[PDB]
Amino acid sequence: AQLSSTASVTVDGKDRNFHIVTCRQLEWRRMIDIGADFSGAKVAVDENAQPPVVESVHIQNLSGFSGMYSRGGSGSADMSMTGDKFTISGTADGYKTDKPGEPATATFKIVVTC
Amino acid sequence: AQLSSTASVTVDGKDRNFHIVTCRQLEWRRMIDIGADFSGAKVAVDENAQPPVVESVHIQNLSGFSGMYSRGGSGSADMSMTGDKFTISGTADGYKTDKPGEPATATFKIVVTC
Ligand code: NA
Repeated sequence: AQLSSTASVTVDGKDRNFHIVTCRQLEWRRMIDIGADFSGAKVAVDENAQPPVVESVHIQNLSGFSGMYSRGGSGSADMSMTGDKFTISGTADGYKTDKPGEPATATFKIVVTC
Repeated sequence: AQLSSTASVTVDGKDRNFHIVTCRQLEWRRMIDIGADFSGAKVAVDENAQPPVVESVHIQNLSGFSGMYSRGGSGSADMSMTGDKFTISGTADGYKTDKPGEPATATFKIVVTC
């Protein structure tokens, strides 16, 4: 997540590294897409808020977890910048791939450089 | 959604009826929680958009399916309002709980009144 267009995503202590990262500016949000639709993470950031605010986090089939966070809903997501590097950390409700019929709330940390 | 605080959720043709519905608003965003965390659906709508758009849907252990939709990418959703009644249609990616580990897409219809 130090090299450009790379990311690491940790979910309940399990990591995935990505070389596939695309950031877009869909006003007024910065959209960070890590991985693929099938397996990856999508983060929407409001960069014009001070401090910047995470509007949503969708983790899909990543480290055995899928989860969904929306600002105003259950869970949380906080962000910080280290130079170009975003860190987005929080909790998200969803389900573990092993047990899709049971609820899971996982702690996540996304480190990503566009 | 015939009467207030009710919902019907159909996933790949299999319907569940709910009398447990909670709705919340954070500025532009309307959040609709149907059922329970163990078996239910959570919807985030952006009402600032004209017309309103579905931001995300998290279906949990409902009609034998758990899965996610978020705006962007291959999976999509559409919605309309008729008076107090929301109708939301789309696809979600997740798992049929009969077959854990086998990625599955499902067509959903949510009709809900807060
Ligand atoms: Na999508």
